[PDB]
Amino acid sequence: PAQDNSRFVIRDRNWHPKALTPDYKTSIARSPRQALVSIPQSISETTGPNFSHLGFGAHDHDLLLNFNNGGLPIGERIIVAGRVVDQYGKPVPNTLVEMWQANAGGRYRHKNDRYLAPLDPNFGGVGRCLTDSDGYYSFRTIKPGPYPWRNGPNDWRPAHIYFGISGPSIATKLITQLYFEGDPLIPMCPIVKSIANPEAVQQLIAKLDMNNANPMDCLAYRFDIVLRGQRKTHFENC
Amino acid sequence: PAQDNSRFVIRDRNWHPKALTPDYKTSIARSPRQALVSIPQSISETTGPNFSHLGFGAHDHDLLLNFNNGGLPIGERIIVAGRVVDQYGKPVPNTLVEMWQANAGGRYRHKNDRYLAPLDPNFGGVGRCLTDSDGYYSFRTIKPGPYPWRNGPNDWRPAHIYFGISGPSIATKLITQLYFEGDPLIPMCPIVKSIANPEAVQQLIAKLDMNNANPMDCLAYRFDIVLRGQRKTHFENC
Amino acid sequence: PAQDNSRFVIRDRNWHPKALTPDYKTSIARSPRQALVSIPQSISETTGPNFSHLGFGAHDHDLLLNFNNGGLPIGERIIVAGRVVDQYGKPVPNTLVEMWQANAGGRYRHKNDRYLAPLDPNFGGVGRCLTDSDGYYSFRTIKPGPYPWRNGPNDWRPAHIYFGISGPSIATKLITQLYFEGDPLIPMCPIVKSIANPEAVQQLIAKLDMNNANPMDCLAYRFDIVLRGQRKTHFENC
Amino acid sequence: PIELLPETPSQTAGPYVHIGLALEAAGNPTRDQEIWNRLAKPDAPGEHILLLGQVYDGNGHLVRDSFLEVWQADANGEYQDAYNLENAFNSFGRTATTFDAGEWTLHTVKPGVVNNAAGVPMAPHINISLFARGINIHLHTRLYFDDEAQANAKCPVLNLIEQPQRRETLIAKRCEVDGKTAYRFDIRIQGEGETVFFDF
Amino acid sequence: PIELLPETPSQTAGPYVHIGLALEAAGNPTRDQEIWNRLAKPDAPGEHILLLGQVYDGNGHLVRDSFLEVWQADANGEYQDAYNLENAFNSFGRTATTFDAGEWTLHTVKPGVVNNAAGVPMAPHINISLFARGINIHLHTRLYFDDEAQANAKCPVLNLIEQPQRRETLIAKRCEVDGKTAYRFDIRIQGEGETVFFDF
Amino acid sequence: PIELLPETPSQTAGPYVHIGLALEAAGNPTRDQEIWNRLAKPDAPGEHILLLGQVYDGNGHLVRDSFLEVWQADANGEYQDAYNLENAFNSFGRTATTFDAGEWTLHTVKPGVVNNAAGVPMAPHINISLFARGINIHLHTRLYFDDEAQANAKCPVLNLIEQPQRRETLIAKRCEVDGKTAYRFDIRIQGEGETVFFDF
Amino acid sequence: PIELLPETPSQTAGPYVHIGLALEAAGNPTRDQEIWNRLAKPDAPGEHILLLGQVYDGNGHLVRDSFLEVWQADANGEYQDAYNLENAFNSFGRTATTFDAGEWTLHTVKPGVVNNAAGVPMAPHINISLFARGINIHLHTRLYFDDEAQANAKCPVLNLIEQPQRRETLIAKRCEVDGKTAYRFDIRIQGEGETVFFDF
Ligand SMILES: [Cl-]
Ligand SMILES: [Fe+3]
Ligand SMILES: [Fe+3]
Ligand SMILES: [Fe+3]
Ligand SMILES: [Fe+3]
Repeated sequence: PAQDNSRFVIRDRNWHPKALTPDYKTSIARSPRQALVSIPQSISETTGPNFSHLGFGAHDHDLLLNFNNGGLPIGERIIVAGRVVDQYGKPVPNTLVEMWQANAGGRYRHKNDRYLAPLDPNFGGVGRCLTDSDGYYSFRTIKPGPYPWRNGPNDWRPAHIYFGISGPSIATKLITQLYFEGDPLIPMCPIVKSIANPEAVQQLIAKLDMNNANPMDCLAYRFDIVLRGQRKTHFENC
Repeated sequence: PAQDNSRFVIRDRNWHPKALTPDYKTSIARSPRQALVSIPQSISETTGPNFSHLGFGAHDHDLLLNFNNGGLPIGERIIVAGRVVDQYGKPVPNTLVEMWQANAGGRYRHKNDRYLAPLDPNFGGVGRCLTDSDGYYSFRTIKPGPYPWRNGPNDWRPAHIYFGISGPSIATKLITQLYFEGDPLIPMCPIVKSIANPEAVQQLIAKLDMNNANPMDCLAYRFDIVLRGQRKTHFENC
Repeated sequence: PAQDNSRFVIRDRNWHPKALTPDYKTSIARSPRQALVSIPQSISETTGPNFSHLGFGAHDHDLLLNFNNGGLPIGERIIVAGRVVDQYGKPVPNTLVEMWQANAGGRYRHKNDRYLAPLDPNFGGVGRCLTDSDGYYSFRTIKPGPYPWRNGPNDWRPAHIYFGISGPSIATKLITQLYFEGDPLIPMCPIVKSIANPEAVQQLIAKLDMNNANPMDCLAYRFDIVLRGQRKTHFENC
Repeated sequence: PIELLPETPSQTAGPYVHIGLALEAAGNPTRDQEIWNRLAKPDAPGEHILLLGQVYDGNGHLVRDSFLEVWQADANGEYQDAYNLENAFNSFGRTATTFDAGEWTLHTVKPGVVNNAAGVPMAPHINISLFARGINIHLHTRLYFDDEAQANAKCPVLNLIEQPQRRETLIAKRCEVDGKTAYRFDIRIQGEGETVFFDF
Repeated sequence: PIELLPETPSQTAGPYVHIGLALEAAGNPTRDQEIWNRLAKPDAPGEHILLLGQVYDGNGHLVRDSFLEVWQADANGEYQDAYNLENAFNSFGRTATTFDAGEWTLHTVKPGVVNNAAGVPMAPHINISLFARGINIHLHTRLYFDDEAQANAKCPVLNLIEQPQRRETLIAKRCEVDGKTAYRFDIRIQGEGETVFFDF
Repeated sequence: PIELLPETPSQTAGPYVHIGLALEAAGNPTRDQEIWNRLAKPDAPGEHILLLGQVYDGNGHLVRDSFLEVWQADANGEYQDAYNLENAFNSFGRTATTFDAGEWTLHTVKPGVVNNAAGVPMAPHINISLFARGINIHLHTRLYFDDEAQANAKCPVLNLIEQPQRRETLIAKRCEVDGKTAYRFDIRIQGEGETVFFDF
Repeated sequence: PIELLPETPSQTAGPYVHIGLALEAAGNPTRDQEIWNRLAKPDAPGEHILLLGQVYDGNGHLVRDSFLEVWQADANGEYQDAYNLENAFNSFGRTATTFDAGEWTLHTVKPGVVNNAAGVPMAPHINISLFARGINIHLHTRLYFDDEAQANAKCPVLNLIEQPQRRETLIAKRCEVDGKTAYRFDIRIQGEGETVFFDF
């Protein structure tokens, strides 16, 4: 079974977005009004699932092939790759990275999305990957389009891909959104701006990575992910 | 008896900390949600107690001797001294300055403090002094230690001494906290940060004062306190 | 037995303090007036003791428990931790780090210290640790207080802990003093100022390390130590 | 514009305020003279009364660590500022709520009427300043009395509160504690029935 | 002070979280292996229980787009991190609220007692992380059991919640559903009855 | 040019060095194992000798707070680096001068000859590092023996000292302490007869 | 930290200090009242003594341009600050070394015992400040008496001088000059026998 042998650097909740960020209208009614209650790390918080033996399909990381209905999806072919490390710079190997996104026109494959940009019959927008022994992941996909949403009267999400990362414990688990280098919608977005610190916003922006591109084939973007620093316990209960 | 013969400069409540400072968690439920109601100064507000006739004990200002149980307290011997003036620079003589603090390890002599840093059998942590005819006060004490508190999961108060000052009226009365020059915990503290203006924070930092030290004996820190400016009434009821 | 298989980068004796630093009065009569004589590295200088087989006690690195006379010491509970590397950035594993200090009030447990700040019956002020396989050490202690000394008529040492580090050879062995981030006494101290280069002084200042603290328990400071760079011999006697 | 020296900024009095300002309430030994909650010796002129109350946060929960300072006229409408434990009456006092005693008390006399600066009578009142953990700058209020309805309705300070409903939060309720005249003044810092707080 | 690399900042999981993390709940095709809401197969040791709940916003309205992750000890009080769909028991699972099904469900066993880092037993609990559109960083809570009153009273985690009335928000209510033991654990993100959320 | 990480700068060991590095000399309780001044057990090979000396400042006054570390070959010219209190011989040791004992002592064997890096024999020597209050960076020297005159005259290290008169400062004088073979090595930090100090 | 106005920096008194501060010694006309070297008139209480000395530089050569100021208690151990040429005793005086007279003299009484700030008696002493060309800031010393050996041994000021051999530099030597009690106090600014100088 799992053991309590590590501790994780406390989160900076002024680096992350706060709960109540009223320009993002849905946060107004979905933000707790009482303070969070701090509790000490125990085995409950410092352990979590290891997905090394979850059985992945051959195309689970390849969105150009994992919704194949007779053709390739339309849109900008890209590799999205990066490394998962902790705050001490230690790689996080054999960790679950899940991702999902809209298609090239900003349309999601969900019944609730009624945006008039059409679905792509060869695109589903869902991927997963276990990081390798050195902490690296990669997906192949098409670059998602921006799309409008019912926040302010002319609000548009920048192109983005959702990421979920498990990491070593339930204390490290994170969901975030990846944005794309140069996108002029980024500074305008009330969801991006839920993050108060401009330097934190920069950490969510994937950089064009020509070095990792397949010439005559696909471009590539790099998105590294940093999870809470993990250390050994020291001088506890003595 | 007291008379109404003066007026006090209105407080700048953007210089003081605001009521609701949610990073300091206890403030969330203990801050009024209605606006303060402004009222004009009358005799009720422009008078207050004078403590010239309160009987002080010989050691009331000397925390190295006022809790004597067989020895000296352990810790950094310091004088804390300064001047109380108003905003016009006028000294505030014969005014009550009260102070209290934790011991060298950050432990308070109160039943509710269960921090594992031990009590000091020769330290109580309480002092009082009436300013002299020129507005000056002084205490002798040990430098308090920082200590952890149940705010965020790894929050620590910088070393501090609480001060209460009466001044000429109930309109001038103030409680604040003195912090110490160079303490790296100051910029991190949500209670310090209840004060929005960085310059206001600097007014709470006592400076090392070598000129006032007793060589081979104790260091000294200087903490000057500024109360609301007092003026005569003019052109009222005409 | 030991062999001569390495060479050590020559010391920069303008980075270290010079011998004669007259503001530090004792140095005047204890500094050689003749030049040091340079000699080439031989087995005598490039070897030294390794302490892997020295028997350490369970509490040798824990000053909160290694002088236990019925209670905990009074004062600021801290971890002091860091890494020993050489100038090439290589960790120095299995190396002896020794440390000693005054108590929370600046009083040393030695007959010659007659400062009026009291001894702490539960504090001895001595520790030792062998670096781990990655070069890391750690101690648990209380933060020492500053104290006056008979140099100039009002001179005070900043809070400090003495460190001795063996390293791979007698050529690398070093004693230094660790000071604490933000201490306003540091720029005033003639012993600190024996070091001419301000950047060299900064290398002796331990940084507050919240990431390594035990919440609700003890703070932490980080002090990394750099020993002379070690290289293989090359092109000698040919 | 003319800018004076800035006032020293306020900070919370914190959870251990009692060790410095309410020694007996802190369960610690007292000094020879302490500033506390008995404003009137039994021989003081006027109607001797007990004041008591509880302090609530925005969740309706008791504040069990508050510290209160009061300032009131004597029965003759005089502010007695020369503080002295030997005085028949002191216009100033202190009280607290604690883990053991969640309800503060003060022993005093009913204050006489004083005029505002324009010469208009104010209804009988006690000026109160409230300090506690979670309170960054102390809160000012006034305690008026429910058996002074005529005076209260004409008070130039009460009439600065725009809503009649909010004026009611400042009116203490006459009752009896162990058969003696008392007035209860509960304070609600936040939310439903929030007590009026002043700036001056 | 020492500043490490900053953590990647959180963002909301958004309205379509189910397409990526709850495929069946999204009404979309599943892959061969999915992480879902059956932590225990029929044969697993321990007391088999159904858990269910609804999630409410600050206006008391149902949240129909939530995603929940749970982490719990086995019946013997041991966390099982080796996630495998062949296991009779996994300590981790996922569930969701959707437009078609506003009430999430989990099929599990009651967790055994686990000690805190100081060696003090915690009452039986399930760790929960809550994600949804409008939630910028996920909310942590614990589900405890109303038939563990004695253990709950002594839980060192529950006892860090200052107010008794707030501790009650973490206690799931036992019932029967089709003759099988069940507990309801409703979550109120904001306002009256607001669920306690943790930081660690 | 290539600039590496700078070395941590030295500071004086200070007046209380003994509390950290010479516990018995400090008059404080010792730990189970201490690094001290008896390099050789009685069964160690070679000629057993006492070394002793006093340390003088530039005014000719005793240094009564010095701390010395020594490093020498065993009698077979081998450096024994695996420090262990159970060893017959340790190449490393420590000694001190104190207020009570102004003269340091070391119990060892006469070191055998070792070659320099060019293969040239060095005369028998003990490497010494001297620490104290007033000494900002420790001083390196070597102790050679007056009964090894032929070897000393050919030592490639001694021959790097330009003046014969200064070479003499490194030659310890054979004597007898309580009838046993000893060598005295006095150190003069500054001035007349200043001891040669090395850099390497 | 707190930084006050800096003190005006010292400079050397230069070669012509006597024209401004020792007019008679300068060979120049005096004013009606001068501050000079007769601290005691014949009738003053106490033991009348002549003090004399020479001042030497670091090459052992006479300093023939020195200016000295002295401050001492009366025979009863009290400092007399009200300087007046009509007084039988003044605690302050001046003297000098010149080209014509290389040996300074003072006519005074032996000072009484004065306690330090801790209440510990200091041995009889005269405070001296020494000025001259080449001296950038004046040198402070004390003249004690060789016939006060018991008091000197216990003086808390003398005992701050670490070395016994340096304490001897402050002890003036009793003699007779024309049948009158005298003491010689020579000062050596630098080198062998260098006089102890104080900072306070
Ligand atoms: Cl790498
Ligand atoms: Fe506080
Ligand atoms: Fe979204
Ligand atoms: Fe030192
Ligand atoms: Fe000149």
